[PDB]
Amino acid sequence: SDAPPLTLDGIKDRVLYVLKLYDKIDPEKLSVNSHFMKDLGLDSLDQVEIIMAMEDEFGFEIPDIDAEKLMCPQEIVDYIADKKDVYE
Amino acid sequence: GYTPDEKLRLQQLRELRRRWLKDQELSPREPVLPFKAYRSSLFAVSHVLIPMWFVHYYVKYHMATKPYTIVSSKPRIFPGDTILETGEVIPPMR
Amino acid sequence: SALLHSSTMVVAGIFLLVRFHPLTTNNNFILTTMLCLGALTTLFTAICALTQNDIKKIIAFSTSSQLGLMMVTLGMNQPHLAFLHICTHAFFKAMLFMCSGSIIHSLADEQDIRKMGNITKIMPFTSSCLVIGSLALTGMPFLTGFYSKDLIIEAINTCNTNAWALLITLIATSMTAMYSMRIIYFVTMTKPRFPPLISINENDPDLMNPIKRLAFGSIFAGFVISYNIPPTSIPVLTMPWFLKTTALIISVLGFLIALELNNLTMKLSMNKANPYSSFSTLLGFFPSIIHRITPMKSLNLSLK
Amino acid sequence: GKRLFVVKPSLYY
Amino acid sequence: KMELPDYRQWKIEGTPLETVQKKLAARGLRDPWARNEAWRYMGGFAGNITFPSVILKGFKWGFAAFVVAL
Amino acid sequence: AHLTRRYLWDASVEPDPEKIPSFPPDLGFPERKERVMVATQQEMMDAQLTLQQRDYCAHYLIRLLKCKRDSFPNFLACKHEQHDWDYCEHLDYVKRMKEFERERRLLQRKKRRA
Amino acid sequence: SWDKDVYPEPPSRTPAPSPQTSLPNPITYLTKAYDLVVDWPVTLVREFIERQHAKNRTYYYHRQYRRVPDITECKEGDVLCIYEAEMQWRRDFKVDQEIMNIIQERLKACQQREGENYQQNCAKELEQFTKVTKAYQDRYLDLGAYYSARKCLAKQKQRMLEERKAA
Amino acid sequence: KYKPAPLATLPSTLDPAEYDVSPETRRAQVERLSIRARLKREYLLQYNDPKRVSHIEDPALIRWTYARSANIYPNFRPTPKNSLLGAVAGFGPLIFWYYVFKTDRDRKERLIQEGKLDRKFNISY
Amino acid sequence: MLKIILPSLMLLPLTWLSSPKKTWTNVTSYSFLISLTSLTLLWQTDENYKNFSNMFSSDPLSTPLIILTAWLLPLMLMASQNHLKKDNNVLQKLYISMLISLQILLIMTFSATELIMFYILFEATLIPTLIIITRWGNQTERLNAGIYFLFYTLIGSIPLLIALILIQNHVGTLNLMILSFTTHTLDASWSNNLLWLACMMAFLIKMPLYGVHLWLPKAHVEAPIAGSMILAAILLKLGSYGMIRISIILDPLTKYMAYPFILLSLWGMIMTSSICLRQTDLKSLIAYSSVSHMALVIASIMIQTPWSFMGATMLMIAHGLTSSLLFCLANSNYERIHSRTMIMARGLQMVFPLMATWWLMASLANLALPPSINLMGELFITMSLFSWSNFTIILMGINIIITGMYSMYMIITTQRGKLTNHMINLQPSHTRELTLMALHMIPLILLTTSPKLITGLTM
Amino acid sequence: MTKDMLPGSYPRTPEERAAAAKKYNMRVEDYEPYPDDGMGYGDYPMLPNRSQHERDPWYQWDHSELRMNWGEPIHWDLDMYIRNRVDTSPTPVSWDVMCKHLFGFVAFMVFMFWVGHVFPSYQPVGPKQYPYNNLYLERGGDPTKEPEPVVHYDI
Amino acid sequence: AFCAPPAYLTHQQKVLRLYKRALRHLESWCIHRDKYRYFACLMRARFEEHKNEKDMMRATQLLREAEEEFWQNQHPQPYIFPDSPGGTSFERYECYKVPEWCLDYWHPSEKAMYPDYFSKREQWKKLRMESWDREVKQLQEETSPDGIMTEALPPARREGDLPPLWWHIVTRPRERPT
Amino acid sequence: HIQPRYREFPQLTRSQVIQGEFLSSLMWFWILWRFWHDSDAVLGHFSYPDPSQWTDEELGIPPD
Amino acid sequence: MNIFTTSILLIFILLLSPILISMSNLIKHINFPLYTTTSIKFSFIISLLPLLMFFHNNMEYMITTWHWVTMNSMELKMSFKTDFFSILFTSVALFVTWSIMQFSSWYMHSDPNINRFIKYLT
Repeated sequence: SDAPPLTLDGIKDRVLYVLKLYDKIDPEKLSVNSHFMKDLGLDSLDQVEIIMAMEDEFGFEIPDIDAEKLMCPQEIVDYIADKKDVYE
Repeated sequence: GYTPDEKLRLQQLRELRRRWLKDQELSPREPVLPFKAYRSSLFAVSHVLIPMWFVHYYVKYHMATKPYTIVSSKPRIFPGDTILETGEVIPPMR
Repeated sequence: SALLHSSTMVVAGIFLLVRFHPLTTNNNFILTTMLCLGALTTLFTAICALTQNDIKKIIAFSTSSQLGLMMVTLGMNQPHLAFLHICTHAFFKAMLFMCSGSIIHSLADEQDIRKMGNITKIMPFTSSCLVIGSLALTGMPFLTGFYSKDLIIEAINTCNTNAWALLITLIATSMTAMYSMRIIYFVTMTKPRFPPLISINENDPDLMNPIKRLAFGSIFAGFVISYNIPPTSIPVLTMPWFLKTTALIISVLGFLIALELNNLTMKLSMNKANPYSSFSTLLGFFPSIIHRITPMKSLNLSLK
Repeated sequence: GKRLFVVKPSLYY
Repeated sequence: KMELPDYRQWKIEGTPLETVQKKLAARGLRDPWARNEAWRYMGGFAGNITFPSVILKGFKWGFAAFVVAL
Repeated sequence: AHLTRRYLWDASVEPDPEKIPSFPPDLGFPERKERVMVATQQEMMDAQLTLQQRDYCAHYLIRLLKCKRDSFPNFLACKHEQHDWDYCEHLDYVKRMKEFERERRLLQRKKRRA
Repeated sequence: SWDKDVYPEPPSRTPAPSPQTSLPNPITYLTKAYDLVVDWPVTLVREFIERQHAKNRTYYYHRQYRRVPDITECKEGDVLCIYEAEMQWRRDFKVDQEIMNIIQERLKACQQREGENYQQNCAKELEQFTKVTKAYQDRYLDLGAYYSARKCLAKQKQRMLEERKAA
Repeated sequence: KYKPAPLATLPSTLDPAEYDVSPETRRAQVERLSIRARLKREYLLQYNDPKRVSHIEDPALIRWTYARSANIYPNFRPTPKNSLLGAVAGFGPLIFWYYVFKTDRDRKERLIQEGKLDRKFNISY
Repeated sequence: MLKIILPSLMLLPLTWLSSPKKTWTNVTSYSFLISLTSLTLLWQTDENYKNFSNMFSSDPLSTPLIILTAWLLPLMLMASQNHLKKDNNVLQKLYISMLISLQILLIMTFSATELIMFYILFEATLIPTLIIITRWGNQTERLNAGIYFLFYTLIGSIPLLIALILIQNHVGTLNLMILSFTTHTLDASWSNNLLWLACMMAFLIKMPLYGVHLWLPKAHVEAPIAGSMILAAILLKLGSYGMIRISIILDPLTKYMAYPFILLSLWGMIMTSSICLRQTDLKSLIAYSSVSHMALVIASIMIQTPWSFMGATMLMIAHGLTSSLLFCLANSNYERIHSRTMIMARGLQMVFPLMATWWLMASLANLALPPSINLMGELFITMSLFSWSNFTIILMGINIIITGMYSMYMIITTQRGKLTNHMINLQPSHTRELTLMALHMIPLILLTTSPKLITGLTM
Repeated sequence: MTKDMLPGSYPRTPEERAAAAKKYNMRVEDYEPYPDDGMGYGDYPMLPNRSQHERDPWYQWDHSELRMNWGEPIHWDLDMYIRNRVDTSPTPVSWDVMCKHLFGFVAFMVFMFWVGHVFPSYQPVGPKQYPYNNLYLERGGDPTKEPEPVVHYDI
Repeated sequence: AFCAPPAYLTHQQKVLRLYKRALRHLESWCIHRDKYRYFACLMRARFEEHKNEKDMMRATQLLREAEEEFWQNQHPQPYIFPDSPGGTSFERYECYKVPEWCLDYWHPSEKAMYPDYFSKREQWKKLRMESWDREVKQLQEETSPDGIMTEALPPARREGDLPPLWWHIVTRPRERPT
Repeated sequence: HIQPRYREFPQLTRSQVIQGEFLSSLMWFWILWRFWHDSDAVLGHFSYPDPSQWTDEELGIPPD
Repeated sequence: MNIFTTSILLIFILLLSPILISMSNLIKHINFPLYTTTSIKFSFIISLLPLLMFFHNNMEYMITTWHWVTMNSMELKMSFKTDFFSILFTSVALFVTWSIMQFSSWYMHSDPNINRFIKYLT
């Protein structure tokens, strides 16, 4: 299509760009390798709300069996990259 | 959460998928193979004019020489006209 | 779906009896049967797109309601006027389908109207061609749609149709104005709803030129066909003035009623899942009930 | 924008 | 790469999301994605349109009807 | 209206359109001149008008089609004959409405005499 | 080719154009240009083809069939006379079917050249068509797939016994 | 509520039997996951064996094809309900369309032999 | 006729006296020359039927059947080649010999002056088809299928022998034109009714309609491709040529003995089209499709309209070419996957683009395309049965609904779809198979172009 | 395969019922076969009659259009319940109120069109006048026979 | 999709599944984003009762009540995605998806049309045939002998080896090809 | 080609915006031109003749 | 009369031309979406001629080109009645298919089977 292909650094910058716009996230605390449960201290709703943010951000559907397991920005970047099948 | 036993499999498999897609990138040398409206005028000669020649030869000399196959509807005759074929005039309307 | 299932394939069922004008006329029961059935089709496929959601499905119900209105005039025995509705309908309905496909290829196959908006400031060519196509569908005067559909409503008011067919076809053309207002309100209007990566590509003249050709056809074709074609039926223009401009009256009334209905969802209130919206959104339950109870009985009788 | 290899059956047969 | 905009340019005020957040804070809660969804109401997209401005688009240039056909 | 009246009002004073004219035309009138057709059968047959269009006002329809054929391709300049033919179809419609209202007043005369 | 006794077409009675408008009609200009571009090489190709046909011109003859005694004159059991009468009846059945095709072509051509007002000048062609369909329904209706001279004779004897009983 | 149907079934999330479950039902779900894991590991081993060049011989698809083709007459028992319903479904519409065809053709033959039905333009019968 | 019969008989030393490397190319090239010399029967410049000798006659209804026999022989010998790439030389030459002998006696059965010669070479088909089916069949039930085929056809054909010898000792010579022309009407007698049932029951079994339709799907899913093509494409319709040629004796009794066979035909074609909606085996689906398309011409020759006979003969050659192409496609899918279930092999258009086009053309001639001979024959049969009775068109309308549903069900099942990716052994389509379906379909396209040859006996 | 792994008979004993469960790779306690009505089903396991639309879409399947697994028991009506054919997916609104809504709409519209046929909604106008004895020369008739004289007068 | 479903959905998994179906059928209903964010924080004003419920019978009863409320007030046409099942483009690009066994059946003219890629695919096939004999031995020793076996496959425990069952994951065609 | 922007307006071209603006301007020019040249959409004929005010002598008087 | 016949069979021949090209090996060599929209553009330019002469003179034609096959009394003559319905719908359909081919040449750019797509549409 006319949409450009998505780089890994662009996907990481997009995921961090939505993740710093949440209200209960400190952007200086937020790194790419931080766990939602024990390193930023979020609840059970907020992980699936990050999943809805990726739903209306990237225009595709993440299943809930993967979305329960996803817990940190690095493998949400790697899961979105492995679902859209990008070479880097 | 994510267990590290699944995380090691997914990390090695995602590295292998990145390697497979970078291998499925093509090389620059890899596929090896062995005016204004001039083509419009060439299409108007070579696909409009010569099939009009063929279908017009068909219509005038294999079709209209056989009977009851190009039958016109009768064209409309009005009060005031003169038909050229027998020279008569229509009387005018009241 | 734009050449096939909007313009040329679906009007063939009209075109069979427009070809068969001299056999339809001397039978009076089949005229009332085709009039009632096209009127019921016009109500059902104008009440289906009242809350429908996929954009090609909304314009599919638009062409099904226009096809039912051609069957209304065919059973009213003006089949030349039904064919005038075909040759005027095809231009704006293929324009609305092509504009929906331009939004689909610019927003990466996003077909629901609840995640697309602000198209009159994002894509102005596609929105201008969408408002001339939807406005010719609605029936603003001296477009391509008026030179059929106004004479259609005059023949509807002046011939010996059923009173329920009168009420149901005027209500369905008011609903045609309502679903045209649904496309304009939920596509061209309001604050935007697309996914945030905005890749917009309509600067290709391969896209720009055929929508211009269908727009010039939709601005200059209904007048040229209704003026070049000789008088092939009887048009009667002596009707009362409350019955003469009633197509424009119910078109602006449907626009204002759908404006005052659709502006309530901008306000902060509670949405009600009533069975009227279940009937409108869930396609009137005919594919659910027929497409499960006919293959279950058919294949169960086939097996057992 | 480097071209990706399209995968395709054998059209020679 | 793509030059992303900075997150500091999406504030809450000047939007209908500000009205939603202040009514929702009068209720006694807060909206977590109100700074995120403010790009649909803040920036170039700020300002709702009207039915003259979509259907009567180009009417000020379409009022060039000429009586000079003599 | 008439359609408003005949449902849930009296149908004896209000005419049904399939039996029109129900009365013979001799009552009420001393004589009636026939509508003399300006266009004759031979000119109408050679002009080849459709049997739906062969009304009592085809005299201007033949002139419309003659002016359209002799003014092709300036089809915009053939609106005056369309206006005259629509005026003659309006006169045929006012004769049809006149026989409708004369039928309903004659049924009023019938119910006043009965 | 075309012969007016079996295919009677009335001649064309198209009116003179006489255009009142000052704007010339594009159909006559484009058909003069169409004639001068297309029709003159096509008629030169046809003149070359007719020149070569007149150079290597030959004749072919229409096949004529002598009439044998029919099945009313032939004898049952005599198989050869029955076969000769059966093939005579099959040749007459084929020419009866193409005679019905001739009247059908005449009806279609008369309806198309009369147009929407077809009844006044198609009454004679419809009378000729209803006479030949009454004759064909008296002749070869409900004969079966294996139609024969014997079965057509049985149908004709059934109708003549019906007319003898009625008279 | 939402009434169930044989053609519009109850979903398992709205099903009342998903909310009052027992440890024997949970053990049944664990054994169903175990037998699906055994069949999936056997299928995936036969999928990713590179020594395999042929297809996957599906034993349950062979079982379903054999049951729909060549098990029905070995598993016939003649019951009166099957005999009566098969006799109705194999005989009944033949007598019904016999009555329809014979009534319509008796009507057509009677109207032809009396002359009321006219074949006006009927040349190819 | 003997220039078609006797070099086909001389194809036997071409099989048995050549090298085993060259049997297939010599027999296929000379059998295509047999079809080229069997195009000579179309020289009818008159309605006098061609009678070359007192042994053999040419009929206008029998001549597209006779070109379909001589054209069906190289289409079988193409399709047996990779079927027999592993068998040895004397079994390969025995298969070619049985196919050639089946062609010889089918040519000789279609050229029959006399109806007892027709019966001799009508029951002479029952040996080599059984040799093909019950030796080279690939499943267990081929013994049961051969017993079913042999005994359905023999318990039909024994009272055909009884009624033929009774008719012969009643009236004299069983020559077809002699007994066409010198014959008399039959009286309404119950012995003549049993004579009707006796002489019709063989063809009523050979064309499958209900009661007696069940030997065809067993002897199509247990057949090879050459046995399945012969049993679906000309040898089933050998009895239809017999059902055409018997009825001229006994035409006064058919107008009241016709009704149970038209009834069983029409409800059998609705129920077999309904059978094909839920079928696992693709060859069984094309087999019950052949049962429905034969129940149509059972109704069409049980009525004696001439319009019916043209729609009958058009349905004969259209059904033969269409069902032969569909069974060849089923053999191609069986060759790829070594099974015949439609469910286990889906999405084949992703790897076979032009085999999807031949699948589309075969099943979209099974679904009756309008310029094709399938809707030409079915529309003329619809015309004749509406002349028979005005209430019969809803039954055949229900049949055409379910024949569209099973044809596009077979397309959407085995061609479109997700592409099942567990098959490495989907090797690409052979030049043999692509030209085999090309030499199936291009005669149907040329037969669509010129339908004057296929008009049958009666106009 | 062999005769043991191929289907046959009906499970009359629980040990052959367990043997048929390990034939069909299903659980022993879940093995409910079809009832022995002589219909030719036999030892085939009765699954619940849910179509393949109702299974999990996002889980990766062995047979992807079927949404089935390898060695999972295929339903007897799987060709009935395939994704091209009839869905038994749960509707948003229930079946009886759905059928009442659709048949009420159909019956109310048929009765309202009967009401519109009863009152035929005529404009206040007479019939369309046709000249020359109401076009009996042009409708199709004998010109030697005199037509029936109908006369349309002025008012 | 890439992970595996369990034997049973837990109470937290069913509650988060109800939260996902609620927050997509909302924005199927409340179309504008102001109404979506106000009704989504009203859905947070509805989750706050379920936070510290301790019986779990009353939590499953509240789960049944919220699920009955969801099925009563659900959208008749829900919000669907182009990549989701039941969607606009669910497996639309299956014309591309022809797998890597079909490149073995190419002609040598088409194989010489792509020189380096088929040599690298020969390297990948050599990696397959030198990895499979240790991959299939790994599963038979990491397979537990007890009666419970999970769906998730083990990783590469041995250093220098590939993970077991890797080819069908690593050679799927791309979801957005072109 | 476009350089597709993030969360902002695309740089809309003058060809697209004057193309759509002149197309809608030509549509309202056509509407106002035809509405000025013939207003028969609202007018039709002069008036419909209402039968209530018809004089009985030109209607034809019923006798007595 | 002569031009009025050969314009409508020139419409049919120009529609048969992209199918006739697509059988041969030219389909890997020419720009087939641009070729098909040029063919349907010239077919509409040809189709405006019977539109204009039917607008002038109002003549309805019955064109039996190929006498296909004759059965009993029924002939099946291949025939092309062109009138108020057929001439106007062929012109409107050719104009709208010129629009559809020019739209589809941009919209189906990602699909590599656009030759088979446009052959199916033709």
